[PDB]
Amino acid sequence: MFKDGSLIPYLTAGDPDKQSTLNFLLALDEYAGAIELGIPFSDPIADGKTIQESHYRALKNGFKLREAFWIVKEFRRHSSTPIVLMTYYNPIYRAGVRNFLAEAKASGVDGILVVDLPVFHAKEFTEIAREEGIKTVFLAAPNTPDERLKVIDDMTTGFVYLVSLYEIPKTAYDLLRRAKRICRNKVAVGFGVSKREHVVSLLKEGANGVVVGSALVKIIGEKGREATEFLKKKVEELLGI
Repeated sequence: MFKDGSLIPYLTAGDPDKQSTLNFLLALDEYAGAIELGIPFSDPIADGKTIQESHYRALKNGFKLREAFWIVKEFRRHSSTPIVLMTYYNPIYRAGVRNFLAEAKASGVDGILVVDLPVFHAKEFTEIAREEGIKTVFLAAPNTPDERLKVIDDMTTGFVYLVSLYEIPKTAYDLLRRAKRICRNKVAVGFGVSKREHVVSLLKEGANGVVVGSALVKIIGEKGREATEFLKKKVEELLGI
């Protein structure tokens, strides 16, 4: 759902606050092919340390679920860049899948990624997502077998997101190689990129898109509301401008 060779920033909603998040998005938009906006959760057990700490900051500063929809709505007033909402199942489940997907679509969200979606709910979920007009994004880690990658690809309408278990490990490159051999959908990778050579290498190996999350959120946790300029400089470095 994004142009080939795209850089895809990931940011946690409400880190440090909802207004700063919006400011960050508007500043990175000109370099982004797509954007992943993460919804804070008290137990981000599938994320690395840097991202977990961002969820904690956002929640500590008093983030509210609906504020995520506010961010996207406001962003939609200035841009059409594809937005993928990333979230754990508890929030959506506790609010009602249909209700959630509907309001998400209403706000301007294009796709959704449910990190810990129970496998025996995937079918139902994909059904409703389609009905509500929301594209699905599913993730695959290095221990995902070829057979499962195929199933995931068949249920995916947005893109397949490849992530690392927790510079770039050979196991991550292996996952990408295998994925490009199986998936008809475009693939984006979130392998913990931090330098220009990472982006060059991953694109050369077939990644349609490269997500940049921890490298950006680390700056935010350090500069807070004043991270804007440093975020642009980091993306610029990764783009090799």
